[PDB]
Amino acid sequence: MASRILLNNGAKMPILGLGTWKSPPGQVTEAVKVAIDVGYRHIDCAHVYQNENEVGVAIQEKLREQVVKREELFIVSKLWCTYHEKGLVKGACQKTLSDLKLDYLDLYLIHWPTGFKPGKEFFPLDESGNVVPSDTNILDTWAAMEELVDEGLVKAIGISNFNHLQVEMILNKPGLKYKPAVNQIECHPYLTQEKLIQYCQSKGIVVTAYSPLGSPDRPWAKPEDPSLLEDPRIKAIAAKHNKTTAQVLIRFPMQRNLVVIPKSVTPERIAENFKVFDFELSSQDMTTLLSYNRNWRVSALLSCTSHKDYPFHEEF
Ligand SMILES: NC(=O)c1ccc[n+]([C@@H]2O[C@H](COP(=O)([O-])OP(=O)(O)OC[C@H]3O[C@@H](n4cnc5c(N)ncnc54)[C@H](OP(=O)(O)O)[C@@H]3O)[C@@H](O)[C@H]2O)c1
Repeated sequence: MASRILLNNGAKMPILGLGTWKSPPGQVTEAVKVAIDVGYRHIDCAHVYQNENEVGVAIQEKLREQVVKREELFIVSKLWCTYHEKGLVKGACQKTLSDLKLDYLDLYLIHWPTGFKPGKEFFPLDESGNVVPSDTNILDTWAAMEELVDEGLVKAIGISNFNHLQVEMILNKPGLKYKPAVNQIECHPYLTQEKLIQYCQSKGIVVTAYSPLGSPDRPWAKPEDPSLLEDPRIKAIAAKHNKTTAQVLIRFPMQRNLVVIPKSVTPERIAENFKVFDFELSSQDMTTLLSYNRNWRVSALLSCTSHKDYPFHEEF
């Protein structure tokens, strides 16, 4: 198991990163410091997580302590939906760079394919509860992202929550300058993503698996929802390998040549989640975990099902 994967920009990306969505501002600085101490070299961030300043403080402390050099870190962030207008993309990136206290990002993603009306509200809604769209499209927003690479603000650009038709639109864009490096998508045993992974990997696009533990802290969880960490079938596979259910869920995508970004703010779990290079799931284990697929998404952007660019009407 190589600890990094080669991107189509020539850079290497660590296959394990720390997620930061729902990491409260007062706890994320310690989380990132512990992660870097433990050995994490990849942090997944976003403007919309409202904690990038605190992530920046942690990275800076570790650079000053000389625990790591900047070139050893792989820092990812994402353009929020209210900044898809071509003229707003650079300013949004630079706000992220300022909060993170960085000269550049290793990777900058279009967070969702759906552009929203600009403003301070992250989700500008109509009276029916549906998001108010912006007059934007995927290709124009991509062109603006490419300019960030040209000016050296980011080393790579990619996408998140794009379906294969949306990826294909970018790959076929007239005058394309940079292919997406990464498509970051929800992926775990209940949403195995076989067709989209096959597609992306066939095009040389690296897939990052988000919510690998099933996002048990998501604010909208309902009692009827299935729970990966509580699934006795996955607990049994963990028992067999003398590992935790979380460790099995992290190793699973690694063996599919995916990058994976489990989130924690608990120091003990941050350390536990990194101890996944000392075992291997069997061929049968992988087939078994894949068989648990039930097309179940924790992250379905339900306020946007009538948006022109809603990604999840398509099969994949
Ligand atoms: N591109 C996108 O649209 C998108 C969408 C969703 C997520 N993401 C990214 O992917 C990351 C991961 O997804 P996620 O945050 O939804 O959820 P996740 O990583 O699947 O699960 C996080 C939850 O699991 C708990 N946990 C972590 N390690 C554990 C362990 N070893 N044992 C027991 N519980 C454990 C955490 O608790 P504590 O933190 O309290 O320890 C938290 O409640 C995000 O943080 C974000 O960076 C991106």
